[PDB]
Formats: sequence, C-alpha cells, structure tokens
Amino acid sequence: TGTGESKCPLMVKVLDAVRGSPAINVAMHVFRKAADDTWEPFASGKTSESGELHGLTTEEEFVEGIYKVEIDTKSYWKALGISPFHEHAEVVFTANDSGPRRYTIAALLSPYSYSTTAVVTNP
Amino acid sequence: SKCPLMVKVLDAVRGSPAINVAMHVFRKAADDTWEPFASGKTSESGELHGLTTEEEFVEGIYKVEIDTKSYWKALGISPFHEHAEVVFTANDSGPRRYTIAALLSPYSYSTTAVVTNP
Amino acid sequence: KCPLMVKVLDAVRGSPAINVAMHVFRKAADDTWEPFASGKTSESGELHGLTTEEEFVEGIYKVEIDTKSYWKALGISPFHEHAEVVFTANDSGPRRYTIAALLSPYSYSTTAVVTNPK
Amino acid sequence: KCPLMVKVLDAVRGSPAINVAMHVFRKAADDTWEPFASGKTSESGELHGLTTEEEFVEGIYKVEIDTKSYWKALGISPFHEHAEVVFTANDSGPRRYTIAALLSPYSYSTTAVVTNP
Amino acid sequence: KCPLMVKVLDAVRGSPAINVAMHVFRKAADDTWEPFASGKTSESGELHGLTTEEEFVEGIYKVEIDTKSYWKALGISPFHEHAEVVFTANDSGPRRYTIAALLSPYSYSTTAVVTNP
Amino acid sequence: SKCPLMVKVLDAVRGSPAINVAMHVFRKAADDTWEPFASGKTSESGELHGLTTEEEFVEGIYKVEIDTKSYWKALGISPFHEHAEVVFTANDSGPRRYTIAALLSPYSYSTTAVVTNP
Amino acid sequence: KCPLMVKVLDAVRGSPAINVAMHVFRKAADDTWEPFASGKTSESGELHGLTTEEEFVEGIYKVEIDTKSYWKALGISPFHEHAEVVFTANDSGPRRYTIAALLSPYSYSTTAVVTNPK
Amino acid sequence: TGTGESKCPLMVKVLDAVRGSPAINVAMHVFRKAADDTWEPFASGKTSESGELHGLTTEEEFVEGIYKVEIDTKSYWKALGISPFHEHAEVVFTANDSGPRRYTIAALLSPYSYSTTAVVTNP
Repeated sequence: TGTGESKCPLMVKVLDAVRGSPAINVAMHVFRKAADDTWEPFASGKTSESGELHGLTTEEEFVEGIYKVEIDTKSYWKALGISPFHEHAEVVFTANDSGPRRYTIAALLSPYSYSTTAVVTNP
Repeated sequence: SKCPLMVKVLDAVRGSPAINVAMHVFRKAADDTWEPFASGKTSESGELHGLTTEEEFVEGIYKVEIDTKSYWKALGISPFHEHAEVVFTANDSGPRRYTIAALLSPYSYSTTAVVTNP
Repeated sequence: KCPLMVKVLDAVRGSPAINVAMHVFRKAADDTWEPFASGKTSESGELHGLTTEEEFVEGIYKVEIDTKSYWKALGISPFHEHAEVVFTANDSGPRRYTIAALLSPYSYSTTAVVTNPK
Repeated sequence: KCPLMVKVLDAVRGSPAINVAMHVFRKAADDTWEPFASGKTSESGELHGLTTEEEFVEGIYKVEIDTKSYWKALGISPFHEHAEVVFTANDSGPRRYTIAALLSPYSYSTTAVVTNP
Repeated sequence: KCPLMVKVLDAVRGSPAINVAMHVFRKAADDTWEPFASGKTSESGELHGLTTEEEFVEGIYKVEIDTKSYWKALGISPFHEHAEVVFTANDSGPRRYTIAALLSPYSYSTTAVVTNP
Repeated sequence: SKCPLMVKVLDAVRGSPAINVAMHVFRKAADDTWEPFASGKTSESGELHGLTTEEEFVEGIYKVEIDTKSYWKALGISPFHEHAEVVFTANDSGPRRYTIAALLSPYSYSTTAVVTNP
Repeated sequence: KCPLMVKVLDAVRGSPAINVAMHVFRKAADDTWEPFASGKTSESGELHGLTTEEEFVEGIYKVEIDTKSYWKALGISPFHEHAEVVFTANDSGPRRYTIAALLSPYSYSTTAVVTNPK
Repeated sequence: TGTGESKCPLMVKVLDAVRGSPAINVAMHVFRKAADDTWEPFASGKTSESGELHGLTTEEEFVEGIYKVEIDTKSYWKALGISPFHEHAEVVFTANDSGPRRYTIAALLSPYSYSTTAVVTNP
C-alpha cells in the first residue's frame, strides 16, 4: 500500500460467454475525468488467468470522481479469429460519493453482445 | 392468430437471429404437470409468430422451452445448457401481449420480457 | 430502409425505455467525436431512422444512450453515467445495424443484429 | 475442491441476491427429477459446499432459483416464476463449475465458467 | 411567510419522495373541485410557494398526492391509487398549514401542523 | 357474507377501537363517477364485517370514505380532515382478500392494506 | 382470554410480517429486565398467548422486535437495530393488551389496543 | 464547532398528532454505545419552539457507532394531563458507516401511538 497499488477497493472481472471460461490478457485502461473534462490515464493493465484485475488502486488514490473503464474486447476476439462488433466495452461511473466503497465490474463477453454489471460492498 | 405471445431467439456469436431453433410451449395442468400447448421452429427473422390466438392463450403458467443444445451442436459447438426454459404466469390480470427475447452463446443465455397492455 | 435502428428496454418494468436521449457521433479525421444525430426514444423505445442510407457513411460510430437521466427521472440513482456503443459501420459496404439496449439501474446489456441490405 | 458454485446477483440493486432459495436436482434413469441439495444464497450471493467430487456424477442436472420470492419480498411483481439451469456435469472427467445468475424483475441472464482441476 | 407547505417522505428508502406530483383543489359553491396548485416535489421532497396569504382563501381543500406513479417508477406495485388530504382551511382567520406525507407501497401516513400568524 | 373487504378503525388518542365511525364504500363507474357500493358503521371491535360477498365484490377502483370529522366532534375535539379516503383497485389478478386499517388522531391518520391470496 | 398479543405488519408487501423475533421483558425492582417471552411470528404475523392472566402481572413491560434481522434476511439494509415498545400493563386492574407494529426499512409505527377483559 | 456541539449532522423533529403542532419542550437523551455494550451519555437537549433539536453534535464527534435516541413521551402527555401508554419512544440505529452523513429523526406522538422515521442525506 502506497500511492495507487495493492488494496483491492475496485476489481474488474471479464468473462467469455462463447468459451465459458475467464477472459485472459484482455487489455484495459482506467481513466479519470479531469476538471478540463478530458480523461487522465489512471491505471493500465491486462486480465489474469482468473480473468480478473487485482490491486489497481489504494484506499487513498481511488478518490471521488468520474471513471472510464475501457475494456479491449476487439483484440480479444480478433486474436481468436473472430470478427466482433464493438471497438471496446466501456464503463463510465461516479466513484465512492457517500464514502469509501468497494466496486466489482463484471463484463460478460460475446462478439456481438456485451453485458456489464456493478456489485457494491460496504467498507 | 393475434400474436399475444411472441418469442425471438438471437445468436450473440454471429450477431444475427437464431434460425431453426426448436421451441415448445406448454401449460401447467391441475395435476402440476406440463401439458403440450405449442410447437415451432424460428423463422428467417428468428421470431415465432402465430404461436396462439387471443382466446386460446388463456390464464395459466406457461413453459417456453428453447432447444439451444441442438442449435449449437448443429454448428459443431458442444454447448453448456441442454436448453433454455422460460416459465411465467400469463395474462393474470386480464389479456396482455407478451414479448420474450432470448440471446444465446454456447455457455450463456439471457431471457427478457416486454408486456403490452391492449 | 433505416440503416441504423436503436431499441432501448427497461428490465425493471418490462417495457420499452421511452424518451431516452441518444447522441450519435462519428470519429472525424482528427480522431474527435463529431455530432451526427440526436433524438429521444419513442413509446416503443425505438429510435426510428436517425439517418439516411447516404448520410450514414463508413466510419467509427459512437451511440451514447443517456441512461443516468432515464433512471434519475424515475427516482433511481443508477451506477453508469451513460451507455456507450462504439463500432465500425459500413466498412465492407452498406449494412443494416440494429442496436438493442437492456437497462437495469446497476447493469446494462447492448446487443447487435447486422444484415445485408434488401 | 468445490465442484459446484452458484452466484446470484441483483442487477437493480447492484449487490448479491441474499437468502434466495436454490434447489439442485439430478435426472434419474426413468427421466424424472430426483433432488440433490437445497440452499439460500449467502451474504455474497454465493452457494459454496453444495456437493462433493464423489457426489457429483455423470448426469443431467437442474438448478432452480426462486427469483420470485426475492422480487416479491422487495415489493416487486416479477415476470419469471424462477430461473432454470439444466446441464450435463462431468461427462468427460471431473470439472469445476460456476453458475452465475444476473436478475432483473423482467429479465435474467445465466452464464457458466468451466475449469479443469 | 409561505401559507401552504407540502412535505412527502419515503419510509422504504428513508429519504424525501422526489418527483411526486400533487394537485391542490378548493371546493366550489357548486361542490366542484377548482384547480388551486400543481407541482412535482424537488430533491428535498418539499413543496413551497404554492400560494400567497391573499390567494389562499376560505373553503375545503384537497391535496391529491400521486403516490402510485412514484412507486410504479421504481417497479414497485403499490396499494393506493393516490393519497387525498381533504381539509377546511382558514375558517377562523388565515392559518399556516404544513401537510406531511409518509409513504410505503402498502401504507401511508399523513399528519397536519397548524400555525397562527 | 364472505368478508373479502375488511375495514378496522382505531383511536390512537384513546388506545381503543374507533366505535360508531360512519363509512361509505363506493365503486368507480364507466363515466368516472363514484356509485354507492356499501354503507355501514364500525362495531365495538372498530371493525366492519358483512360489507360484501366474494362474487359481488368484482374488479374495479373502490373508495372507502371514513367519517372521522363526525367521530372527533362527538368527543368535543376539532379534527383536521373532513374524512379519511382509501382509493384502490380491487381483485385484478383474481379474487383477493383486503384488510384496510386506519389509525385515527385529531390531526393525523394512517391507512394500511393487508392483501391475502385465496 | 389472550392478555398479550403482538401483531407485526409489512408496509412493503402489504402482508403480516412473517418470522419476526420478539422478546418480551418485565422490569425488575433493580431496573434490570427479566425475560418474559420469546417467539418468532407465524404466517399470521401475530403472536398470541405469550402468557396467561396468572403469569402476566403488574409492571413495566418491554416488547423488543428484531426488525433488523427481518429486513436483512429479505436482502434489505434497514435503518433501526430494533423496535422497542415499553409500557405499564395491568397497573389499574388486568386488561387485554394488543401491540401492533407496522414495518418499513427506514420507519416504524406502533399502536396500543387496550380492552376490558371478558 | 468542537467535540460534539454545532455542525448539524443529527436532528430530532417531534410532532403532536392530538394538537397538530410541534411537541414543544419534550425531554430527549442521545447516547452512544461504548465497547462494553454500555450506553454513554452523548447529548441531552429539549425540543425547541419548532419541536426540533439543534446543537447536538459536530461531524468530528459523530463517529461510527450505535446511537440511542430516547424521547420522553410519558412526561409530555402527563404535563398535558393525559395518562399515555408508552414509557418512552426509543430510536436505536448505526450512524455514518460508509461515510459521515446527516440523519433526521421524525417522531409523531399520540397518547397510545408513535410513528418514527429516518431521512439520510448525501455527504
């Protein structure tokens, strides 16, 4: 724990609906809406063997703000030889607000359909 | 026909309707068993129109079974689910129009409903 | 013919998401998002023909659905700021795209049906 | 090793669905549904320790999720009577199954994640 | 000074009842309900500035609260069609009336606080 | 009698059932007019049994007008409300048992409904 | 004769509050609370005969309803930890005590129905 | 602003259902649950001319804990010359948790009945 590494107050889990297994090595970039309305690169990384992303931020760097989770669905499908639909699966939301909170972004991937859900815990 | 019940099956892999999918509609009897109500395959549109009439679709518990296994297996894909089952109490508060959407992938399905008040 | 059709549905009430705002944008040469078309969803959650077969050209399109405002108007504070659908249209030639959106306060699903015209 | 796991989520609330009744059924030789297990989802909407690798055998399994009891307690009249997951388990060696169910009053989605131990 | 004030609360969520339509009427000599005020509650679930001590005259008033739409918009099926508050106002001189409402899908409570200016 | 519509009236000031309260039950007509349905006065238990029968109490929008003004003035008290109104849609999804409770105070009142599935 | 009845209701479902635990106590001379009754509500949501006219003596009584576990077991995060009704019973001759509680996650209402015995 | 005095993150509004006016100068005592499950005195203030309570705590002292709000309904009705049912009306809850929040406690009094409500804000 320091300045945005290892704590787990935000986890992204990506699944493959076609294969019925976790979506591994999916590129994704977490952004943060700056006062000048533009997106500041917050976190960068790929999904593990479990199809998850751990310790993206600390309970100190993950402050109140608008976040963009850009999941690279296209490169996942194109690597499997599939011509999909979306350029990327995007998730835009306001974080913590009431107080420090835990977030899980689940994304169910099909080439021509994506399903995104948020699950909130009470820390 | 009056289309008071509509079933639309879609393929989430192809990004097009799921064609020639076997689906059987049933109705729960007094002895808690399933009585054969309807039978039909999905058209070019991936829809099933003319399932039942306005008066034949009486109040009861309906079972819409979509044979997903046969659909995926006839493409060379061994799927997870044997089928997809939609069980719901119909009309209940008088006659209503039902729209059932099914979005399939080998290891996942999603069923939705839209109830119209005529 | 309607080359782009957008349907929005409410998973909570089981009905079309009426009067939802969708702002369509096309990726310009300088990689900026240029306003293409804006509109509200009908009583059927259908955004009937936003564009012509000629206006809707080859390019990366962004369909931004304001779900936050749909939910907030209904007394619900949703998770998402909006729903995004970013795709590449008319790459291989003219095509008929049908975007289906399914909304719940903390979950959304966007599915597509692409077809060869006529 | 936990061969069967069931997760239930609330798409409206954005939280696990708690105390939802799930009843597992194995298919018999005479095409009838024999019971297997019963359970209300944990605070995590999870249902761990349902079966054992020895108890989990070659057959067609049914998973009944009482979505109706869930929505009705919340003051909501849902569309579905329940949600049904019907699948053949361990037809080609023992495997680890995770059944995920995403619920909304008038819509539900079910996905399966299979991994070899 | 604000003569007529309406407050509406959500007993289920524990927060003000926002975007709740209310229409106020006044009984006419011909026993017909004449329009008086019409406004959808704000973030605070409160409704002020509906009248002036001058416009708010003698007669029987009706405060029709559209609780049904409020609950239906949440996907909740309520019991009541609405909530009526029928009362005689300013009979013995002008009075300051606060009309509070507490809503639950199958229950509503309405209380009144009268102040002498 | 069958008791598909019950009305219990309680005194929050006295902690006793509201005895001799006048109540008039109405039913909405096709012309949006309130047609008289039943008219009784609360018992020693503050209740009203024998208002209607399961078959007579058909689907529709019902109005239960509770004469609180008569009740509080008979005690010397100056009440706020002219009455306590209860407007609801009865049956719809088959015959249902209804129990309308009313807690009375000079300047407050609360209605609660207990719907049972027979 | 039933000298103590506890009726618990659900203002969200409009049904009796099923399987609510309530513990009754009687304040001792040292102001400590002695156990009197404990039982979870039935399908009726009512809790009759928690005592006899003999056991139920003069004193300050505490009816504690576990509203938190009721709501959390339904999947709702409520406001209050519990709901406590405290009162002096049979102080001026034995009476018939009826404690009613109406439950909403962030609100509760309690009433008293004191009747002369037999 | 100090150690639980002037900020406004907790109010107690008490109404009279008999008179139809705010229940004026009613006794009410706020407590906080200690580690040994004992009730420690926190605030003792009577309802104003508006039947409200202000000057109870700061955002500083009002910390994650269980709070007991005891309304003396018995003394209010007896002062009026009525023999009420309830010994008191008690509100027991957990405050802040996620983040520091504003809590309004509404109370409606009748000699043999009481209705209590909670209104929680965004901070």
